[PDB]
Amino acid sequence: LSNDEVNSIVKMKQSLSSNTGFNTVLKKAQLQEELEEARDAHDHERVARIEAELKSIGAES
Amino acid sequence: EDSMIMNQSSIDRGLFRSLFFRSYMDQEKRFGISIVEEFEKPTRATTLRLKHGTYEKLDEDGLIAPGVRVSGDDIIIGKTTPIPPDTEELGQRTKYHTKRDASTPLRSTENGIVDQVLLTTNQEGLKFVKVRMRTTKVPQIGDKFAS
Amino acid sequence: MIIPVRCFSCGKVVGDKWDAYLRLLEEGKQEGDALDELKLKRYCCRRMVLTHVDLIEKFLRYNPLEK
Amino acid sequence: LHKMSMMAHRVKVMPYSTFRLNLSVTSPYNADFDGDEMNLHVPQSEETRAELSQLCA
Amino acid sequence: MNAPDRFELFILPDDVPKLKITPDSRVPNCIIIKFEREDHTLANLLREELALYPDVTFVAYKVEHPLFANFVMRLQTEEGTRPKQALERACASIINKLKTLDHKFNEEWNIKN
Amino acid sequence: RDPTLNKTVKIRQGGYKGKIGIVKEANGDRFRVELHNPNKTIPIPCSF
Amino acid sequence: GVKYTCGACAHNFSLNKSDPVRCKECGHRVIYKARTKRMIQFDAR
Amino acid sequence: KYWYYPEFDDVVKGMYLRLNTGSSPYKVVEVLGSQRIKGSAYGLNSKENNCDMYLK
Amino acid sequence: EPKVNIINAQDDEVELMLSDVNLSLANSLRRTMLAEVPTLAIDLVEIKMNTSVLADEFISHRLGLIPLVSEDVEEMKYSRDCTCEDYCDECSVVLELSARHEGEEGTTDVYSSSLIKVSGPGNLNVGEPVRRDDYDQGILLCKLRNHQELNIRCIAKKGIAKEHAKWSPCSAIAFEYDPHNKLKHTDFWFEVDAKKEWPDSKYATWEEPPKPGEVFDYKAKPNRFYMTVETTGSLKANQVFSRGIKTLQEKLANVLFELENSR
Amino acid sequence: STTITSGLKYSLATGNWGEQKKAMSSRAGVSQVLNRYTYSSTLSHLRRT
RNA sequence: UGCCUGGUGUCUUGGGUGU
Ligand SMILES: [Mg+2]
Ligand SMILES: [Zn+2]
Ligand SMILES: [Zn+2]
Ligand SMILES: [Zn+2]
Repeated sequence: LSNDEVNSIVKMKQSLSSNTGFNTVLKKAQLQEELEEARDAHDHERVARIEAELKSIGAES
Repeated sequence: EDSMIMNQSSIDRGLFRSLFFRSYMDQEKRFGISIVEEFEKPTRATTLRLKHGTYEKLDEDGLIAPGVRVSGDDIIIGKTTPIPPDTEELGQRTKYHTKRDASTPLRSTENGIVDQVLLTTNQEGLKFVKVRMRTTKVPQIGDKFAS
Repeated sequence: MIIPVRCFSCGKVVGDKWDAYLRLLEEGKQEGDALDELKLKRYCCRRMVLTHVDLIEKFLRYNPLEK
Repeated sequence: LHKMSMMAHRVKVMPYSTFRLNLSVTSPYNADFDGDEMNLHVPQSEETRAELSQLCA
Repeated sequence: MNAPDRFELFILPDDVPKLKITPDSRVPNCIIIKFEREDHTLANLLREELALYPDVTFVAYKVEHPLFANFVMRLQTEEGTRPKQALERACASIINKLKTLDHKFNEEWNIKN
Repeated sequence: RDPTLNKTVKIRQGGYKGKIGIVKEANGDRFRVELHNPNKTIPIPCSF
Repeated sequence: GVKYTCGACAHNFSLNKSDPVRCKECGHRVIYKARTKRMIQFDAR
Repeated sequence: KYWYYPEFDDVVKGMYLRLNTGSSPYKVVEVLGSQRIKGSAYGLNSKENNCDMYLK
Repeated sequence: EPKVNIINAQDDEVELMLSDVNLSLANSLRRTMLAEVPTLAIDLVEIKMNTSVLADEFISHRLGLIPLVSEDVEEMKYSRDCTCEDYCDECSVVLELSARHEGEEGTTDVYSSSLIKVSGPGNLNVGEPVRRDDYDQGILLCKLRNHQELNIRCIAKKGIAKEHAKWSPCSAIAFEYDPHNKLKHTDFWFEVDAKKEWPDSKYATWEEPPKPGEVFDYKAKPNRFYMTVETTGSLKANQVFSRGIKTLQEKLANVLFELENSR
Repeated sequence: STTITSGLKYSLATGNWGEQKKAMSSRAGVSQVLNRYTYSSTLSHLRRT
């Protein structure tokens, strides 16, 4: 397989990916980074949506 | 004169026993457009100036596998670098040296068990391996202790 | 890392008393009384259970490398 | 520091990995057993062996 | 690395005799006995048993080095008695003492069982 | 050319009965086998 | 020819010395070799 | 091992394989094609073996 | 002439008093019980799979220290003295352990009760790991979480505590004589008064304290010895005592045979 | 973009606090490899002047 | 008869060991 084919297969399985702890942690980190970016831009509307999404994704055990 | 006497039976039961890890690193260097190093198990025929150790513990990809006991001077990473061929193509039946050995031997005074082998790619996209060796060190005459 | 099988000094088997020791401490017994109830008389044995730190509970929190 | 810091001993082969000294010679060497290390040099000739055994003993 | 094998403390090589006896000519009727793969357990027992015999005038032992498992014993008896006979008598006497001790312990254990 | 070199071997007699090793030296009638159990190498006759 | 294990999802696979060093299913860049099939014996001392 | 390959769609075309009828006598079926079905992820071999490929 | 008097008796410890024996004989008996009575212990571990967080040799060392029942170890032979190729049933006992955690939550404890005896000498009561009761789980060996498995095969051999401390049947042998110091074998350090600064021995009531007007007796020797033998469970206390006596007798008999064959 | 990146990386990697071509006369030893022999050693190293 | 191999950077720097 080529590198591009590997990336395509990984994206396909990510679309198929229901949940994975490593991927959930990565998604939460990316969401936190996006939230701080929105905070620095004084966007009070996006930050509410990002906070709601973070609350929904979180609550681990 | 600052010596001490230790109980042998306590040492046998695990007193002050410890675990030792050492890691080795190696990577494939790029010297030109198509001059690259390769992780492989070098053969006595196609390569020249081999290390005096043993290459029989290497796998097909030139990397030792975890769980294998190793001794000093054994080869844990097999790497070869290309060399411009000589006039041996005169009458050699493909048995002419085209590569030079650049293998990584275990340290002469150390031995243990291969604990974990890591294979990945560096920033430049070339192969990159790390081999971790594990051994146990039991207290003996000459070891330093302190309160 | 995990409770030693034998006491270093004398050799009494203390590796089977960790769970009982924790159960006794759970019920409110003092450490000295808990060690006495397990029939650990010599202080060489008492230091083995008293000063043991259980680190395997921290190593087990890492996701296993195989499946 | 002085010429008593180099003296010639007689070899006795023993197990384990440390040099072993009678404790009376720890004074001229200014040595104790808390981690010190010492150097051993082997003569390679009959003349040199005789010099060591007759002068530096 | 240089640590010897632990079984060398008690396993006897084929070429090494367990018990070598050489006379001590400096004093009359004295022998020097070299025990291989033995330690204070047998030596002290034998020494304190032999010290009580009226015909034994000198008995001693020493372990030259703790890192080697052997000891050497010096025995010296009266004119009438050969030292090796005294050593044999000591061994037999200690064996009888141990035998009666075992019998009495078994009796007591059965009584208190 | 010493076909038993670099081959896994097991000891059947002596003080190392039942220990797995690898043959390192095969001069003759005295094989050097490194032991997997401790970190040491020992001589051993071929019959063992 | 030789097995490998991913560093994140612990998925077993194999490589042919020509594929890119990558987990097939999660695309992780770090993989580990699998344990040898030889016998491992210890002296219990 | 190979269902996610782009060429696997044409590879599986026309192949003959043993099939569990379910309604069990195993029988052979002819592959008329494949069709990816989103939202129909199913366990293929284990719980983690989610698959969206379908065989017509 | 020698006498034995038992104070307390149990399966694991016996407290007895020896009398009319030399101090050397009692000390040699103590040393023999400590380091020369043969027992059975795991000596080789073949690790077929170990995905736990503990190192392989860590678990091997832990296994070697587990006490195994060694009642009939006399019938068993030493590994180096058995002519059989490899190990037979007459010089080794094979135990096998297999542990695994099922489910994606919780932690599984691996106990010594999981060690299962596979092969051994016929009808000999050896090899089984020692258990305090029928419901005692035993020594904690390891811990496992999901998808971690431990699968090993262990071989037990006969040996003595001189070679390694794992073959020692006894834990600690308390040994004591002359509680009231009538022989003056020790000189008591003190600040004000040596009598009230030193705790009484636990056997002080078993001997009459010296009279205030009594003179020193230079003809006396230590005569009564108090010793407690504690075992790890592999051997009973009476078995340890009797086998120590027998081992001492065998050693002396070997010396006697060497002397008689020397001529 | 290579200027700042290489300068910072070189100074942090080697400990020479300055430009690469002015290694002499620059203050050396500013950056050191973290001591990870034991936890206390790491804590001590992180609070050193 | 298919037949066996010794050859190991340099320069800086930093942290340590024993006096
Ligand atoms: Mg010093
Ligand atoms: Zn203790
Ligand atoms: Zn993966
Ligand atoms: Zn046998």
